[PDB]
Amino acid sequence: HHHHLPNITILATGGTIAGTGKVGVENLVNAVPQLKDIANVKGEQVVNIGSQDMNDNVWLTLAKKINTDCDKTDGFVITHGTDTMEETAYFLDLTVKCDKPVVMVGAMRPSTSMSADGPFNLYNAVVTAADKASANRGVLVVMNDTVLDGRDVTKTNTTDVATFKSVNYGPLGYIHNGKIDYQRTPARKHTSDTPFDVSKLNELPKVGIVYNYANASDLPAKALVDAGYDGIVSAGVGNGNLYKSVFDTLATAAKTGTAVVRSSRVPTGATTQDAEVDDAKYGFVASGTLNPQKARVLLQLALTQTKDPQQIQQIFNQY
Amino acid sequence: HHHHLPNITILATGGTIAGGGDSATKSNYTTGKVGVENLVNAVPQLKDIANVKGEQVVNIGSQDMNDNVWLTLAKKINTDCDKTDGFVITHGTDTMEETAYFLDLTVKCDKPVVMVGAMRPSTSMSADGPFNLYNAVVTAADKASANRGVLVVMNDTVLDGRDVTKTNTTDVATFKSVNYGPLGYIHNGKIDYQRTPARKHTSDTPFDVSKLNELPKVGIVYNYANASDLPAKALVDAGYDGIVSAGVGNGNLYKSVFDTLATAAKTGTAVVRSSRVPTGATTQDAEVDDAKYGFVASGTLNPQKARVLLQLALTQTKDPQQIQQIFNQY
Amino acid sequence: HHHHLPNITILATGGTIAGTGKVGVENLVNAVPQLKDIANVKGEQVVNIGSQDMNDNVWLTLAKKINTDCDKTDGFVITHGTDTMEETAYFLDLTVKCDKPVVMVGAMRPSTSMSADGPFNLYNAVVTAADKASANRGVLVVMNDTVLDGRDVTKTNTTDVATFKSVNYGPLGYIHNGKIDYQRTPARKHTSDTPFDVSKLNELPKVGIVYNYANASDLPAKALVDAGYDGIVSAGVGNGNLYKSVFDTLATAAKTGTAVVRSSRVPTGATTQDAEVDDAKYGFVASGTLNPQKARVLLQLALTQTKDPQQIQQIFNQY
Amino acid sequence: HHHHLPNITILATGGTIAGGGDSATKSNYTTGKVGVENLVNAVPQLKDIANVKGEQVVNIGSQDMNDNVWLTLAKKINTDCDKTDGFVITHGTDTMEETAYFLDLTVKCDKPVVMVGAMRPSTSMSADGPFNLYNAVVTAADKASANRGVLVVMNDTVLDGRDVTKTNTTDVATFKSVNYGPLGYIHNGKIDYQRTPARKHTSDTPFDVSKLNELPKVGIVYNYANASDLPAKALVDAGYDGIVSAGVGNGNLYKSVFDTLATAAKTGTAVVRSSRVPTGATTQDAEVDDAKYGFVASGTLNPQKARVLLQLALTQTKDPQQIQQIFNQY
Ligand SMILES: N[C@@H](CC(=O)O)C(=O)O
Ligand SMILES: N[C@@H](CC(=O)O)C(=O)O
Ligand SMILES: N[C@@H](CC(=O)O)C(=O)O
Ligand SMILES: N[C@@H](CC(=O)O)C(=O)O
Repeated sequence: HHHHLPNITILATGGTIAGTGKVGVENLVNAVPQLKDIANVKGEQVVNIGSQDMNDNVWLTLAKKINTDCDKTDGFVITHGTDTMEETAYFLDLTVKCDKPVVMVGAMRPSTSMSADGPFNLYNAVVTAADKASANRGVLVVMNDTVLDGRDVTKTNTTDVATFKSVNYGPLGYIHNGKIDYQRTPARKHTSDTPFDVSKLNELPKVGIVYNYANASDLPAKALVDAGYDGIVSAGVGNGNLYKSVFDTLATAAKTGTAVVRSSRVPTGATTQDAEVDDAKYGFVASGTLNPQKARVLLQLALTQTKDPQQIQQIFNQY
Repeated sequence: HHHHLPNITILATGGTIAGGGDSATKSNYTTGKVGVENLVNAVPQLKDIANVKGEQVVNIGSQDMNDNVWLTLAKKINTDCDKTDGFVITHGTDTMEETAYFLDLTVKCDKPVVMVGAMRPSTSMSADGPFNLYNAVVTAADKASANRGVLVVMNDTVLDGRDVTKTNTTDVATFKSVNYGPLGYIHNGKIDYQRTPARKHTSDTPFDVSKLNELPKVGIVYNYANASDLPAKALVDAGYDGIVSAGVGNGNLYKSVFDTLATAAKTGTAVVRSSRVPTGATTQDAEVDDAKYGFVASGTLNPQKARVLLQLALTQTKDPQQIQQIFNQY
Repeated sequence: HHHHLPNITILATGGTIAGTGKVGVENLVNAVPQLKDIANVKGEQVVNIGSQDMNDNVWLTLAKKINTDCDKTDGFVITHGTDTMEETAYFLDLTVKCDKPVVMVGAMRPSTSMSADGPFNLYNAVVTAADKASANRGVLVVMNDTVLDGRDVTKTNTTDVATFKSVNYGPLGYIHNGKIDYQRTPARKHTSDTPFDVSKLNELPKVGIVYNYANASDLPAKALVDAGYDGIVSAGVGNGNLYKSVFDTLATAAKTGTAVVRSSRVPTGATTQDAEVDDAKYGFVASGTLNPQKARVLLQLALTQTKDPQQIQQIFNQY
Repeated sequence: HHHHLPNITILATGGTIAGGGDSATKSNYTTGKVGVENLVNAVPQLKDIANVKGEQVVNIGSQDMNDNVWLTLAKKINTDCDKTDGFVITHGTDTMEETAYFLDLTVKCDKPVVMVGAMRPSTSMSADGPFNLYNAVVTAADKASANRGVLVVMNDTVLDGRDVTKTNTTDVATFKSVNYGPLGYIHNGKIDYQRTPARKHTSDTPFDVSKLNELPKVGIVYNYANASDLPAKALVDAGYDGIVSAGVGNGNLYKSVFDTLATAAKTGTAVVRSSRVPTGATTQDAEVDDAKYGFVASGTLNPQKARVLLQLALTQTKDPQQIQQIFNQY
């Protein structure tokens, strides 16, 4: 018998954890020599960008690489910027078909700063990826000693190391002394339980986001309609409500080939049916607890399958 | 000596507080439907605490709030300040945080101005509106409420108009001052105030809307992965005075949005970096060199709040350094 | 065919929802005539008390009554004071063997007050008890349009209608328009998956709680030891830490027949092993995310099975 | 003209900030082990911002904090006020909220007094202590910090000593002012203060500990279902000066605890109702008739904080009406 440690692959994309997006994956790994106590780590550099410039091409690269490399490794850690980690995490949650752990991690302070968070965050992300109990929970985010599901996780504060929270349904488990006590798992369908298959796609449907506020301009929504966008997500006020002129434009869009999802600029809670807006009349879809950027992720993937608003609403009710 | 109650004026604007549906249990309803009289008569205890007069200013959902209603309200409060002891504004919850900050910067009346709404319509089981209205009147009637700026009173809490925001789509407890906390809590019709806002408000600002017929055009663009530049270009093509960016993280911009706004700022469009992230400041001295591009950092002002201050800044100046000073003081 | 509504039993115990503990169950039910749209409701008055005077005898009555009456009804709602609802809920979570919904509800404002919360809270508690998806999730608390598990739920604010929160792991689902979208279920073992069986017990082991703070007196802990308590839970400072003189007394207690659990006065997070206290040396048990009052519930039930600290720690790791 | 840095004195008391373990990754450690010099030298940037002098007052876990250390610290700060520009107190996190409020009521020095600790030991990977100490020194050096009472600086946040509390057992972000919010946030070594505490602190209180050798004996009892009266009776039998009840909900007491404390209050023991509930006030005019029993309602003071004010109240008075007035003003 020989004691064996799991093989973990780090897929590096950039971020302040490498600051954004300057230091290579080898350098990050070598800065945390205690990783050798818990895993055999191999690093690959996918891209080296600020996540404020994350895009559809990188999402598709990452999903295809994890799906292709699933059988070569025991788990994955993705180093990423914090700004759009919540978007990438949910894209991968819906398109990764590997049910081995896939864990995303970043840092709110650069590697050079006093009390930098990145080293311990990376250690705990590898702990999570190495834990057999992490499998079959979907794509995870590990930040500030917490395991968060890719669907609900969001950046709640501009600078706090403790910014990442699952604001509607809470975390899956807490990490202490290199161990996780998992008390929850996401009930929405993820990974191999979704129909989304991006293995042959080179691009995704065009989906844009418009913001609502007092005296809102309809010019952004008209610009997306004039460009023939596939979908528009509204960052509505309150329970997904729309300023009158935005409502007029989106009502046109939904009857003229553009899928419309009502989400909310409000940071917690669902955008529901059965409140002030008759979604069925207008052909709109209610986003539930998906915030605008997350609702975009699912609307792009829905539009790979269907343009029918009723079928899109059912997708928004299952994933 | 005889006890006299304060005179409180209710300026009604609509909202779910004035909403109705056909069932106490079904969620479906129409906002901004019931008049101010019906609201007042649903709270018979109000006569214990004030002499209430109701005026219907408009009756709309606050999803359709607009600059004209803002100007009407500021001018009415500043005109009528000497006729009453305090004001309550019944309003929708969806943009209450915007109206409250606009009034906090433009009201010159030293008397309490309190905004209130309801997350459940007037027809619903356990409707929140009646007690919210009672507590708003308590707050407007309390002499300790004066000189604290425009207030929002929701769920037994007195919140400053600058920091207060709607945090949850459905919860009666939605309104929170997420960066600096509430000013006071209300129990049994009494307030223990432990805080007051330090940023300049009301008669300490230079903003005077008494003779304005309209406000500068300021739009908001969202940032996210693969963000389109088409919204930003549409506001620039229309000659907008200002654009507020709902940035990712600490006010960061997707590169194609950054490019459009950098070009606009060079032509004289005012550009404020705010954040889609619901708490925390958009700072200077992070990843964007504001001075180089002619941008302004919003600090703790979220995108819709930063729009309010940017519109008022543009009544005074187009210079980015002067607008940043405004964003550091109000 | 005939459309049939579920049979729901309301077991009334008191509370402000009946204000505390003055109005009878019939009166509460008749104040919400819309209950007839969703259930056939029958009410029984178990006791009529302020939950600040909740006690072991009422817990045992309730567990035996639900276990006995399980086959007569489709679901249970328990009307209760808010002050110790979190304790009763977790006791029932560990001792109820009915896997039909068991839902606890209260009110923060009395029935007579402006904008009283009780009516809609009771409506939503019956919605929850009538929903087939509520089964097999353990004992639930329904407050402020939210379904909360009995283990994690706690009262977070002295007066707020929104006081009840599952502060470590979040809620199970949100209620809108008489429907629940459940996204979570508790992983700790509950109800028919626990060994605790109170069917023949007339009393529970004596377990008391001591508080830690600067310059803490050891007199409370000595008083419980001198009375021969079966167990003591410490409301420790920080990560379950003990003031020196309290530590001295509890170290004695644990070697002299008294089970000692370290919990925390801190409102969120676990009291862990492997920090400053060598639990194994002293024979102490770490409470994890169980706050002092919840740790008391599980320590009483553990002491029905075992007095061995290692077996008590395993119970604290599974339930 | 030449730039001069402020003189800041670090009074070290121990804590996890001074803790050590034998591994950077294992959780096991010992508190209050490393001396103040080693802490200062772990933050080489401190010379950019202050002239730092360290004094080791004690080296203990704050789980073993006590009245003697409180009196030492208050007397030392009040004696040494003219020798320095500001103070930082390195301390354990577990009872930092208690020490901070005691100093907030007894320090008469008008200069900044800032408390700081660390949730991870000095030996741990990504230890929080170094940047926390840097930010504490920033806060103590900032002239805008003065006259705000005793402060706690943790996780880039400036918190008032009255409202601040430890909310989480393990998280670096644990310290929050859960009722009224923080005073300011720290970014790039700068603070934007937007709040100051209204309750009277420091030179505005009557509490003078300059000649005290000890403090009144005040104990804390917990309430829960089937609560034993044995803890309350043990403090009464020992002749305690005061007892604080960690009540259920809005300061309610299990009947047998209520009975013991009602009898004690009649003999002259001071009794404060607080709450085990982590946010919100323990109010008057709820289910307990305080006036009838001779009890005092703690308001937003949690049990350990209410103990601090009760000990100091008992240095001035034993009258329950005067103690309630103290609980309404400080
Ligand atoms: N802008 C950086 C921020 C971070 O990683 O903390 C990024 O998202 O790449
Ligand atoms: N849409 C409504 C929502 C509410 O008031 O709660 C409004 O803002 O007018
Ligand atoms: N003291 C009451 C409080 C409430 O129910 O809100 C009780 O627990 O019975
Ligand atoms: N027990 C330690 C915990 C810490 O400082 O974080 C102390 O309070 O001294």
